[PDB]
Amino acid sequence: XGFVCDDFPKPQITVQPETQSAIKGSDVSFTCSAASSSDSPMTFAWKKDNEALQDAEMENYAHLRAQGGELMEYTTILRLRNVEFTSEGKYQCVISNHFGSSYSVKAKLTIN
Amino acid sequence: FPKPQITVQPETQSAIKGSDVSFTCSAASSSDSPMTFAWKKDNEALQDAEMENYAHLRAQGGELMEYTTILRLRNVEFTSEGKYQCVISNHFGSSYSVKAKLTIN
Ligand SMILES: [Cl-]
Ligand SMILES: [Cl-]
Ligand SMILES: [Cl-]
Ligand SMILES: [Cl-]
Repeated sequence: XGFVCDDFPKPQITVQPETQSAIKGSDVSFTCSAASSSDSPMTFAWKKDNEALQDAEMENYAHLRAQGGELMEYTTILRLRNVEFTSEGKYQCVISNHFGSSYSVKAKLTIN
Repeated sequence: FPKPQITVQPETQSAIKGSDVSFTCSAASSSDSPMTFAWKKDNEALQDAEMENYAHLRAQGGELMEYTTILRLRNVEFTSEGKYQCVISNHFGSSYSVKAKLTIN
């Protein structure tokens, strides 16, 4: 889709999470942004090594009808605090609404 | 946000020889400034590319400019295979889409 028919309701990832390194005990954040032409309930999920992070601390943002236009902008920030060697793995963001789910690139986290 | 912000990325596709193929890319700007839409194949400019460019200025009476560029490829040849990229720009800056691969069978 696009703006011609204002038909991109599925989330469109615009910012990918990035592969990072962190020291044990530090705080780590992963960010993923998306856009949509639909104002529909959104769901933000994060996974580590193909498994859901059920009690993940998140900071989710929705800018609906930005500047009075027809665009929706979203950002989800995964917050990892006091990271352990067990925090190491491939992190992935899943952004979805009832039109579809969009899967981010897998961002590797290395813990030293 | 005067520089264009890509909202829809072109998608990797497969097509049969002799068919028609289209790539689409959308962007938004808070600035109603002259817009340029360009498409490249394997980092090389497509100077005579057939395009359908759309500008929805002050959409719904708001202050947002919305744009879509459609690259049109007709009667694709095996030479049409490669990584396609969209560059959307105004005098504030250029935004580069992801590279979308086209496979020709
Ligand atoms: Cl990140
Ligand atoms: Cl496309
Ligand atoms: Cl290339
Ligand atoms: Cl710059």
